[PDB]
Amino acid sequence: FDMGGYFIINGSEKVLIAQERSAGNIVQVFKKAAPSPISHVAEIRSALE
Amino acid sequence: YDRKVPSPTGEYVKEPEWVLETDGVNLSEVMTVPGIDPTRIYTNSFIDIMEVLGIEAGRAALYKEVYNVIASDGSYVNYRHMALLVDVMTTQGGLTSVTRHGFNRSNTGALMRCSFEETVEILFEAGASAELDDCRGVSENVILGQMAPIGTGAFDVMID
Amino acid sequence: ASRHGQKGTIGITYRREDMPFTAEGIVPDLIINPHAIPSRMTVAHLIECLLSKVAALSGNEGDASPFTDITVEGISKLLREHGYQSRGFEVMYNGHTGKKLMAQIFFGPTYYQRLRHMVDDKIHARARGPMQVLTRQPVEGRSRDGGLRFGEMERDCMIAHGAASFLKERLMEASDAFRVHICGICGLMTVIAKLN
Amino acid sequence: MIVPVRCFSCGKVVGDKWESYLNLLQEDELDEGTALSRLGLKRYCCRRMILTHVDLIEKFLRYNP
Amino acid sequence: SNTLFDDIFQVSEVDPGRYNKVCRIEAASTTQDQCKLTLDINVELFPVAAQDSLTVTIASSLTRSWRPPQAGDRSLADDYDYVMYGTAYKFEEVSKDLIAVYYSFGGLLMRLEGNYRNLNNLKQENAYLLIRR
Amino acid sequence: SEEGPQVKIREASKDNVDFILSNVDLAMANSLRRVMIAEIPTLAIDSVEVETNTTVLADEFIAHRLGLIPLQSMDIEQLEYSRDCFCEDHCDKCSVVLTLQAFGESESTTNVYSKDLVIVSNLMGRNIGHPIIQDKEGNGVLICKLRKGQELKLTCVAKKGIAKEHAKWGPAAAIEFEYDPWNKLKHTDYWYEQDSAKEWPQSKNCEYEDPPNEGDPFDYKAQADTFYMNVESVGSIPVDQVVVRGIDTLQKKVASILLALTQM
Amino acid sequence: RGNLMGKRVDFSARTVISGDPNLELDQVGVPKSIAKTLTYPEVVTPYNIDRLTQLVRNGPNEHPGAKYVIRDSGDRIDLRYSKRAGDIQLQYGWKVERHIMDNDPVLFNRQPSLHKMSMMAHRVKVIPYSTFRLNLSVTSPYNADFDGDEMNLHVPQSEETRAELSQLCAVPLQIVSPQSNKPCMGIVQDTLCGIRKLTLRDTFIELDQVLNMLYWVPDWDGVIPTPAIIKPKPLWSGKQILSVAIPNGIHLQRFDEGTTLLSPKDNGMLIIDGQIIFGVVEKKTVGSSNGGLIHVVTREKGPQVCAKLFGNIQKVVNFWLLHNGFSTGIGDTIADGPTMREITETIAEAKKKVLDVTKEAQANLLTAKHGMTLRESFEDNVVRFLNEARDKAGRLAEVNLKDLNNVKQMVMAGSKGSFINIAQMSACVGQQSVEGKRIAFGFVDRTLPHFSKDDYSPESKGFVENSYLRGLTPQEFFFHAMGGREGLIDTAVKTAETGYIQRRLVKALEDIMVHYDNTTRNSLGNVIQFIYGEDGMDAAHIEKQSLDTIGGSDAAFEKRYRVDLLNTDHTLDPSLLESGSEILGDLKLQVLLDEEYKQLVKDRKFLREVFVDGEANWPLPVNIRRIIQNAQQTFHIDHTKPSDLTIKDIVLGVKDLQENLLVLRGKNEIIQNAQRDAVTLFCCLLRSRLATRRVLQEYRLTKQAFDWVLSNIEAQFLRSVVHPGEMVGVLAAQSIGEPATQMTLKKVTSGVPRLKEILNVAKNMKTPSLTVY
Amino acid sequence: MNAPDRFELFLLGEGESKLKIDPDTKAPNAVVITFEKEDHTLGNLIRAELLNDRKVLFAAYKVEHPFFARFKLRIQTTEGYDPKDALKNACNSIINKLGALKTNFETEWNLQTL
Amino acid sequence: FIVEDDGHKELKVRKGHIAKLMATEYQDVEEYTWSSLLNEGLVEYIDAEEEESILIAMQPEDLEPAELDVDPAKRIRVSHHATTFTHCEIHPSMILGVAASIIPFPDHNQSPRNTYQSAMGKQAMGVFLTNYNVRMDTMANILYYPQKPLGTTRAMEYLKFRELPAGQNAIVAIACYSGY
Amino acid sequence: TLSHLRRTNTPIAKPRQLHNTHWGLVCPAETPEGQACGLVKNL
RNA sequence: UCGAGAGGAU
Ligand SMILES: [Mg+2]
Ligand SMILES: [Zn+2]
Ligand SMILES: [Zn+2]
Ligand SMILES: [Zn+2]
Repeated sequence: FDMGGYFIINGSEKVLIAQERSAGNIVQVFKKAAPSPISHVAEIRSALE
Repeated sequence: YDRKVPSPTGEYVKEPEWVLETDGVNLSEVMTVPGIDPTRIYTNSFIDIMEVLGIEAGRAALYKEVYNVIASDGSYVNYRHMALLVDVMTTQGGLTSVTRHGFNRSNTGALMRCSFEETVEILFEAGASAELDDCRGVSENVILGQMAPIGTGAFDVMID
Repeated sequence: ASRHGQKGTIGITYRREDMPFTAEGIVPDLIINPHAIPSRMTVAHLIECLLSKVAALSGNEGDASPFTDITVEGISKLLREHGYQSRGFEVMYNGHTGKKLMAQIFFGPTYYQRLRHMVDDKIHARARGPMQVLTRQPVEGRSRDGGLRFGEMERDCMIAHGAASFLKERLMEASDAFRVHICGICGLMTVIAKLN
Repeated sequence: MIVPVRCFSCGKVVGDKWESYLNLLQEDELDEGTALSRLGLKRYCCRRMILTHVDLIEKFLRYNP
Repeated sequence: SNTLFDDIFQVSEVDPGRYNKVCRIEAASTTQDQCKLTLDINVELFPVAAQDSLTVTIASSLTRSWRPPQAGDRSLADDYDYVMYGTAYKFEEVSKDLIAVYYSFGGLLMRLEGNYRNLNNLKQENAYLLIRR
Repeated sequence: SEEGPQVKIREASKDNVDFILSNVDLAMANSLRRVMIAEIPTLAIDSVEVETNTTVLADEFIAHRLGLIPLQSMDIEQLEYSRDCFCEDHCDKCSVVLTLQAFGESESTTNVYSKDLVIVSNLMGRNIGHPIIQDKEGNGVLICKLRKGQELKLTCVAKKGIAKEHAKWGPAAAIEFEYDPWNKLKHTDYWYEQDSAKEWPQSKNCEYEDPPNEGDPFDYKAQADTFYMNVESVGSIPVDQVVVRGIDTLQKKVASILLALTQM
Repeated sequence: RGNLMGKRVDFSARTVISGDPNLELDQVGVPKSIAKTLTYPEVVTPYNIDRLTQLVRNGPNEHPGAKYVIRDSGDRIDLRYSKRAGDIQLQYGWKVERHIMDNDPVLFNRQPSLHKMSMMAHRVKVIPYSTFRLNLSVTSPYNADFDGDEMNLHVPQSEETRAELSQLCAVPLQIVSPQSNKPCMGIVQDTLCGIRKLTLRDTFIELDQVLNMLYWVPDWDGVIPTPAIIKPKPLWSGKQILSVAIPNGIHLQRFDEGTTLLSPKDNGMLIIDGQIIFGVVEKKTVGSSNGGLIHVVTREKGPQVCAKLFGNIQKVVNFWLLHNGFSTGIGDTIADGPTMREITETIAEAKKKVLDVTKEAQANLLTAKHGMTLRESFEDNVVRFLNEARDKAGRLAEVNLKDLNNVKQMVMAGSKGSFINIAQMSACVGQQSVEGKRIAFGFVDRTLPHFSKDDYSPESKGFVENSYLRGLTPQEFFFHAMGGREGLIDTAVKTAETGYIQRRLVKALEDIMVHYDNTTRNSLGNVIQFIYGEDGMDAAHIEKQSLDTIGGSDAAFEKRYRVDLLNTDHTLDPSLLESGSEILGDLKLQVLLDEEYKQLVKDRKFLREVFVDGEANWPLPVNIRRIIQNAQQTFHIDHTKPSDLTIKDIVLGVKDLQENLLVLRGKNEIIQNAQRDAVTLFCCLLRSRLATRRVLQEYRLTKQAFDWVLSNIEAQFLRSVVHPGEMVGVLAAQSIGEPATQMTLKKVTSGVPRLKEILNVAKNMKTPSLTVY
Repeated sequence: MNAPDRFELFLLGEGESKLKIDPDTKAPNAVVITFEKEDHTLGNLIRAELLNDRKVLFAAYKVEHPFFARFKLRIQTTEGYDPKDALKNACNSIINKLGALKTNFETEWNLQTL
Repeated sequence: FIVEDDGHKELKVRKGHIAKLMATEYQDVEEYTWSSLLNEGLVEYIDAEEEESILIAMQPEDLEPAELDVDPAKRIRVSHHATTFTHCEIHPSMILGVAASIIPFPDHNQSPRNTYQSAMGKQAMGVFLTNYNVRMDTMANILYYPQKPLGTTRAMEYLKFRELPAGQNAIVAIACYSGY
Repeated sequence: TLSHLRRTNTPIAKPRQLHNTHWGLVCPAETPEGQACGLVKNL
């Protein structure tokens, strides 16, 4: 009934936890605040796959 | 707004009155307008009332806005508790805030002041400005581990 | 606790005689209180007690799957086939007296979970125990025979009471009263400690 | 993990009916409701001892030490 | 230390006020037209149908513990099938030459309205009520 | 026949006894089932010394199981409490030693039934210490299971005790108890949605009482004198002597009050 | 703030809590191992040496015993292992650290410590088991539950320290709270559920149960009360037996919805001299409320009688409820077959009222309301339309809940229940809300991928038609889960902000205490208030009572107060006063009544200037209403005999009394003016009730009784005065931080966001407005 | 851990008596009997049988704490009637019913055939 | 699931494919597994971005055409008012976690209560593994006599909760009794 | 043990609230309380 | 001793 999916370091079984992040390489439009010199931004997070 | 108001017979009866409600605030140009009562107009911005109608008009405007917070949740607190808090903010002449760059910039000792926030930075300036502490504060005697002037400690006890 | 956020510690252990009984001699393993039902709105707890009760008598499994077309009225048709009240009530008798209880009792099996919080694993008491090295204060945690914090959040409460001598006791005689000597000219503890 | 000797709620000895109960379903091709009624278990306090029991001892035997 | 009030009443209305073993009774004095009463009764012991006629009495006796009857030697002062013990909480006047007396027989409430009980029904704690068939 | 409570047995067996307890007070019926369940003395295992345990189960798991095994307790009055007797730890006048040995010498799964319990101490000629077998196959109670290569060696000491101290000394399982199945006494207020009569099942004991007439008023000042009971027994004591020793244990419990009143 | 303002301390303890009905209020359950661990240094005297020598001989391993013994040298003696642990001669002056024993003063804590009433003293009652036991009624000043909560305990080590717990920090003293000027402890959940079922008029008890109920009251006199019914079966009402708990000298009057003096609904409460006259006991009578039983008894008889009263109500009603029994089934949620028909009809007719509005909006026939957009008017309408379906269908169910319904009975007694929970469990749970609006279009133009795009219907926006009984659909399950996440966020967000708010308030006002001149000050000496609370009275001994000078017609005010000796028609009738006929005319006495009447007229103008709304019900330090009822019963006054008071006795007597009510005691006029300014509203109450017409006609007092009322009012006043030394700002902080902690749930900033704006004075506010008259 | 040894429900401890009798204060003929190591099994049968005796004014028991096994009994009798004698006849009135029950059941059981 | 035209909009998976799926479950000869469902084009892998453009069905009976008396006790399910389907949900209970699928009747509950249990079902006691006797780990608590619950989720079988439970079917009477 | 291996973390404009997009992939109910509610989710 | 995670409480 053990399911696996864990490493065994120093006898203490460890689980790599999932890590949420925004997707890279997408164009997103972000309305800036009213006390701001710039009004709109188009952000693209650029990193190689 | 419904409102009870005295009848000529003397018993209170409800006289309905039309009351405008706005989205913005400028007292200096709104109360000086024909067709309104400039003696009873109200904002929920006590900071505007303090600079326009005098400080002591802001004190009652401060307390009423605290009351509407409590009574919206249905609760009830006695008058003296909030009115103590309002008077402490109001006594200094402006609107002393209950925050780290508010009341805590007073002359109320140093060990009392160092116990709230910006702890080490206050002792630095007191080491420069050579402050002397009265040690009548509660937190001065708590830090020094003495019987503070707290009820029981307000008076000395001696024999006949 | 149960499977519906219904927690609760054990208030008392009663024996079988002191426990109320029904006309079949059945006795509740566990007694909860009806006021924890309407505040948190755990109706599934109430249907689980019903669906388990029909499952025990019929010998068939209980389908508690979400988004089923199983109804309370459909379950309560089955429990009336097995000679009980449709909504789970049972005439129960007091154990101390034997008089029939004036309110008929909601009775049935319900899956309960024994959580990992045990009292003797949390029992902690201390007087004049170990001291921390740096601050001469009591050490942390019950695992080291430590002392409870008389925090500043609690110091305000004793201030409001006006108990001043208790405040000096809780901060000196307990936890790190220390004597030191200072000079009358320079107000600092520079002076060589000379006692005997 | 193994058959309780007595029912928790009433104390009837249910620790003997286990070997019979399993063979009632298999050798007689019965259902569980008629199996518990045959074994003298009639109160539902008794019935949830045998019906809800997961005999985990059979998995414990397979460990050779 | 004797009988204070006696009359004969015909019940007008019996009202179970969301209750199972208590009804709100409504009656007026026969042979009179300026006296009526409203009383709470236990219907479980004494069933009071509507338009029945019931002799009603109020005493002052017949402090210390209530011992059980223990025998027939302790002789009851009731040739009735129903009795109660209560307390007068207020007396009000409907008008001049008129009066109304309020009793609470352990939550069971009675209202007695009339004129001529002026020689009795004082403010003291002790009060009874006797009701015949 | 004797003046007082009257009993009419409707049904009886080795394990179940169904009777009507006519013309008794309420507190006598309730103090009966309270003293039936708990205060009857009965023998079961109270000490276990384990020699070898190669089983998967922990010893105190098995030590808990051995306590609940029903042992014969007919001539239990001839046995004495260990706290009463003068022996060092235990003796034959107070305690009954048991012995269990089992080894897995079979490729198949080897069970450890209760009938494999064997007795070491001297019985002194009484019906004491024999584990009850009601199994149709005769194998008593499944204590543990063994694979090949596993053994279990322990010594059980059966002492005399009262079910208040621990439920292992339980003579009876569950006692049926009903009075006034029509609720002519109005001792409870029925919960209902539309109709109290159609939402609640009639008891079987409803047949043995007069059905009330709703035109008749409430029969007040009647009290509960007739009771309906059914006693199961585990098997350590026969059913007839569960209630009789229950009556005697209660009557002896009343008697110790009398002797205490005289001594003062 | 982690090692000096608060430090870890020895002589402390910690475990779980559990509730014990057969414990007293101020008693605390302490396990033996805790008492075996905790000590108290006790010096040997001639009085205690016979006990202490036995305690040392008893030993530390089993209690009552001692763990250490201290000689005059100061070298400690370990009793756990020493030769002379059984051979001790206790010379005088030696210190023996004994165990904690029964009836010792110790602190009782609960974190978070939001209250002065969250750290109260307790009497030790050593119990065998491992949990701290505490009374039912002490939950609310700690916010205690028994779902695995834990509580601390501290032990004093000196006699002054022991005195401060018993005489300042005790449970009975903190029953009435300066916060909310009301009691904080009341009857909870089982007594409260039982005391209504006990007090029903159908509820009658036989003799056998009654005698057990009588002996359950500890301080009982031994007198069986004469039964309510005696002829067919001697039967007692629940009101009969419950009234034995209430002490003699207690009067209580309360009126609500259908309250005549016959009370056909059994509502309201009338209590006279420790007997209840009619009513149903419930939360408004016995809960920790303003003007309740706990408020009366703590004022009238003292704290210790009311603390003993807390157990005595519990021990009776729990005994009744134990033998009566109570449960909750799922049939307590089932409504009628026909009721479910009209409820889903009520949903349907409101479902079509959205479709008619939506089709009206789709053809641009919508009229834009002023100030708001065309879309916002559509959202405001449909949310309001569907809540009216949810509120009506729930109120359709509460109509159908029968009197035996156990969910209804908790709502009826106020133990644990509400209407909305009935609406969600039986009728319709309603519509879920995220960020103040309906379920947003997280997916493009739809809420879930199972709907077509641009669906502004109720189903595709968050409305949950089915109830918790009927069962939520898959789409409804997610939206209900979606709104629930905001609540668990909102519950977790506010408590960190509230805990910051309370700490900011305490450290702002920590130096605030009443000094020895009733002037609120700080360490520097800067005066904040000249009279604390602007009248100089502790908030504890303060009750709400109406000043009926304010209300009523001038003519109706006249008839109740105008006495014209010169007139024959408006004069004290000689039935009222022995001197009634000799007083008529008498020009020297009508000038006193006219002086009285001119001040009561001036008083009515004064309060009407301040109390513009006209609500006279305002809290004032002395309950005169309860004082007059005492004089009506202590002196057995009839309403027929004339008074012994001439008019000169009343009018000169009241005017002399106001000089004797004291707040400040200075010998200069500006203090005496402040003293006159301090009591001014109370005298306006005092003269209104001690008026010459009202004294002689409305409650016909005598000269002997009248002089006692003047002695009562003066003494109760001087009791109800702030004690110099009370740190009031720390109390003022916690009295607002704790109700802030219970703040949780037509767009304005309200509650904790608004409170965060007020304290941390906001340059830009999120919703400013002008209220224009 | 902290729980007492389970035989204290029915074994008298060190220096404990079974019945301790004390007269009631502010009551003419009343007494308080502290039954030790007993519970509702015994006390209700005493109290319900005292109520059958027509010379008893008051008879009731209470358990001060479900932790411990003890109960207090209070009896009130007519003048010249020690309630101990009212207690003694009541307990003796119980056993006559119990002994009659024992022989009535044994008679009816041996009549039955299984 | 995958829906296309036929003769109308209907699911691709039929009862013939279902019987061969349960034929594989009997054998525990041309085995049929989940990959065979995926490679026969009857099931698609749809993520959050791609499900923006699809119309899913809650139940496979929404596809059946419509044309009265009904049981009043059941839930009120709205007629879907949609026709152009592309997919269908496998089962709506498959939105739940491993811990939330333990809970009986979560659709008949308040959603904070479903969350509150899911945090402390992890701290219930039971048998975590059959080799508790073999393993020597830092801390372990095992229930004596664990019982499978009388009320089981349909998704309990794939979580093996019946095969490795964590509690006992206690006989629970809700009762105001002695106030403890 | 089964519910640890499907646990997520979000190291930190309304993230903690349940999104419509979470349908089918993340459990709506299973999450901790207090410290990081909605940041730590289960699949 | 410092830093990290995990729950328990409101
Ligand atoms: Mg809690
Ligand atoms: Zn120096
Ligand atoms: Zn059973
Ligand atoms: Zn022996």
